[PDB]
Amino acid sequence: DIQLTQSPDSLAVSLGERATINCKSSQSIFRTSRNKNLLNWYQQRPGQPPRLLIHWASTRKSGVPDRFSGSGFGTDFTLTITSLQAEDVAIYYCQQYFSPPYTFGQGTKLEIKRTVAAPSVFIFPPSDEQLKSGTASVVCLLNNFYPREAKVQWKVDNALQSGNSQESVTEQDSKDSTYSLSSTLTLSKADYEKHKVYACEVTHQGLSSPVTKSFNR
Amino acid sequence: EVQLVESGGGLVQPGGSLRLSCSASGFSFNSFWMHWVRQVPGKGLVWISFTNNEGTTTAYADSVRGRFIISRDNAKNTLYLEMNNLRGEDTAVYYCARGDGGLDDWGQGTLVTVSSASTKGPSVFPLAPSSGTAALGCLVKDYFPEPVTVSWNSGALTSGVHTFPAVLQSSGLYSLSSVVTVPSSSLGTQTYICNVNHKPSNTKVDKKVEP
Ligand SMILES: CC(=O)N[C@H]1[C@H](O[C@H](CO)[C@@H](O)[C@@H](O)COP(=O)(O)O)O[C@H](CO)[C@@H](O)[C@@H]1O
Repeated sequence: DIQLTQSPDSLAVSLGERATINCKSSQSIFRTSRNKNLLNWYQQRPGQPPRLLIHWASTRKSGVPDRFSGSGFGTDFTLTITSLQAEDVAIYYCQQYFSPPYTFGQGTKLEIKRTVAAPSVFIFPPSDEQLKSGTASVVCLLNNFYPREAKVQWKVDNALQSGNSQESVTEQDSKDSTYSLSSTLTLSKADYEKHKVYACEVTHQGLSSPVTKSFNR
Repeated sequence: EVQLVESGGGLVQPGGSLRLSCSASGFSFNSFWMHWVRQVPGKGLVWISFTNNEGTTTAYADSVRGRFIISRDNAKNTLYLEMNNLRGEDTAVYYCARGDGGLDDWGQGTLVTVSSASTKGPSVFPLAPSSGTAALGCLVKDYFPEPVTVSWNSGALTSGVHTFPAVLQSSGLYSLSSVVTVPSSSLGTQTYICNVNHKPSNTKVDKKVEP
């Protein structure tokens, strides 16, 4: 069936500038009898259902800002977003409404390029309630940084931990265009009690030099 | 308005069956095509099925044809998707959508988890305040299946709140954290409680976070 390929896969563009997102179909989706290209464009913000921006390739749905425009014909289409706003952060999809299965493109992730922001760093010791259960989770928080890139290091008594921590990062914030990251170090209570200095080391662009937040059992 | 509400999603055994419902309001239901679309969390939208106005024409994605059956009850303003012989690859959020010029309106979606793993409710642990500004939170550990929701002070605290996407652990159980930053001074004067809800296990917890 009809394949739709978007380019690029991910797009990083600056506030106030213009974003250009292509969709190519494996065959024409112009319906002659309607004189329409049957292509839809959607925006899907973090944690939301998709929102329809454009249908028939170039017709905006009411309520959608005129910053969003669709163009193209036949097998080649483009979504343009003028004067990017922080809230435009989202994954954008094209979809053909020409013949079932009404297939979607693979999506284009839009990242907002903003000024570099340093992460505020915090560490959290395990709770007594958890320790009672036999496990110790140590959490490091890097709050509101940009860009996404960061190395988070766990040092136990200054040793360098590998393969016993997990990270989760939020979606780019819809307002300040920053990310936050959580790192969790997980050890048994037994292993946890045999050490004193737990350290989370954070290196980032917005950091003059690495920052260490730590605690002593 | 237009309101669509999917229901019927949850944890189901591989090979088993489920039937999703989508309740429609705020428009002339029998006047529009209706669609089902799915999405593995973190991944793309995948078109699943549609039916024309009277349900006399339908179609299905290649990967579900012969396994799924879409239907609609116009008198009842309800769309259905019967899903049989479910596979791990069918795990996704399922959306119903009203067709017009495009798929113009979408429900919030319902999560279908196809797995032989047991339902397990989370433990909820405090992340003790770090102290200017202070950070505190809740670690929601060791649950299955997704999802969990978290709020703070019954939704009264929203500014500065970061609820991280869940991570699948080595044990095959999920874990997530919700944190929030607040003025270090308010630690002395303000009560902070994360409200956790893991509906799949009927687990609702309110955990006071204090120094
Ligand atoms: C691909 C597409 O646009 N599907 C729409 C359909 O459009 C059909 C295409 O077969 C056209 O025939 C349409 O131009 C006829 O409209 P109407 O029935 O006279 O109001 O109309 C339905 C609504 O009937 C909508 O739900 C549905 O999204």
